[PDB]
Amino acid sequence: VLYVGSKTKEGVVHGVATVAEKTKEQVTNVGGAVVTGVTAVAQKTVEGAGSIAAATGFVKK
Amino acid sequence: VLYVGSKTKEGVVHGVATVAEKTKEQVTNVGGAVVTGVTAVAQKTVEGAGSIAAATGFVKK
Amino acid sequence: VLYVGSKTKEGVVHGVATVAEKTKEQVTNVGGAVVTGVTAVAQKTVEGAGSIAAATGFVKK
Amino acid sequence: VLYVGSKTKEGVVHGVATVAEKTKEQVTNVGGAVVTGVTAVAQKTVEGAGSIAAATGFVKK
Amino acid sequence: VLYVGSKTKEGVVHGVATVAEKTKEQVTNVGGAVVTGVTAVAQKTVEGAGSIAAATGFVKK
Amino acid sequence: VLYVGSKTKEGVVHGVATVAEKTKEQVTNVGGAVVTGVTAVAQKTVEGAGSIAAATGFVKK
Ligand SMILES: CNc1ccc(-c2nc3ccc(O)cc3s2)cc1
Ligand SMILES: CNc1ccc(-c2nc3ccc(O)cc3s2)cc1
Repeated sequence: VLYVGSKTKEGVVHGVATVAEKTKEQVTNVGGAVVTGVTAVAQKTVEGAGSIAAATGFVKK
Repeated sequence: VLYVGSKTKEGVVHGVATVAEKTKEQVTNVGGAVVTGVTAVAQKTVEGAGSIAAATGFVKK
Repeated sequence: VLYVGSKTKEGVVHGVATVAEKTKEQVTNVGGAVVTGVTAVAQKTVEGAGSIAAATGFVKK
Repeated sequence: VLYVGSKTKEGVVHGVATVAEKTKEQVTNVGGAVVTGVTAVAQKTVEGAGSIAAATGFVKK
Repeated sequence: VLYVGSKTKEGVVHGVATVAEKTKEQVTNVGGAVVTGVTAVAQKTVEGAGSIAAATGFVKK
Repeated sequence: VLYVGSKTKEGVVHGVATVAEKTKEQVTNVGGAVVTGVTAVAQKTVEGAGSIAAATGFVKK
């Protein structure tokens, strides 16, 4: 009943240096799902299902 | 009943330096889902399902 | 009953330097969904489903 | 007698991403020379003495 | 007599990502020479003495 | 007499990622020479004395 947050950090990314020399990149998706190339990403959920880089499947019923 | 937030951080990205030399990039999607190239992204949800870079599937019923 | 926020940050992006030298970029979508090239994006939801870069599927019923 | 330059590069800087978060910077020079903070600099000399960031001395005769 | 340069590179810097989080920087020079903080610098000399970041001395005669 | 350079590289720096978290930096020079903090530097000399980060001495005569 006296919660005290201070200087806290949650789902935090900082201080990222990145060099990506690539002569070629290619995704050839044929009918499917694909996720590629996530970098320096931060989420924070409450009462929820939190996905960052999901390759979810073809739901059939 | 005396919640105190201070200097808190949640779903936070900061201080990102990025160099991307690429002679070619290509996504050849044929009928499918694709997500590519997410960088320095921040979310924060409450009472919700939070996805960042999802490749969700073809819902069929 | 005495909530106190101060200097808080939520879904925040700051201090991003980005160089992207690319001789060619190409998305050849044929009938599908595609999301590409998200950079320095910030969201904040309450009582809602928050997606950032979703490749959602062809809902059929 | 048939010199051929092509796509050459000399004294060249390119593709530099830089983030500099600093809460304080200070140079307190008292009577002296100082050089600070050179970034992404390019020179090219011919028949000459080329200095980039020199702290040269008090010439006395 | 048939010199052929092609795609050559000389004194070249490229593709540098740098993050510098510093709570304090300070140079307290008292009567002397100082050089600090050179980053991503490129020179090219011909028939000359080339210095990049010299701390040269007090010439006396 | 048929010199052929091609795709050569000389005094070349490339593809450098650097993160420098420092709570304090300080140079307290009292009457002397100092060189500090050289990063990603490239030189190329011909018929000359080439110094990069010299701490040269007090020439007296
Ligand atoms: C399950 N994760 C979760 C996170 C956070 C919470 C709550 N945060 C607050 C803030 C103020 C207030 O008057 C009521 C509430 S309830 C509840 C659940
Ligand atoms: C000692 N380092 C050195 C480097 C280079 C050279 C020369 N480069 C060229 C280019 C063209 C030309 O007609 C004459 C010359 S001489 C000489 C000496």
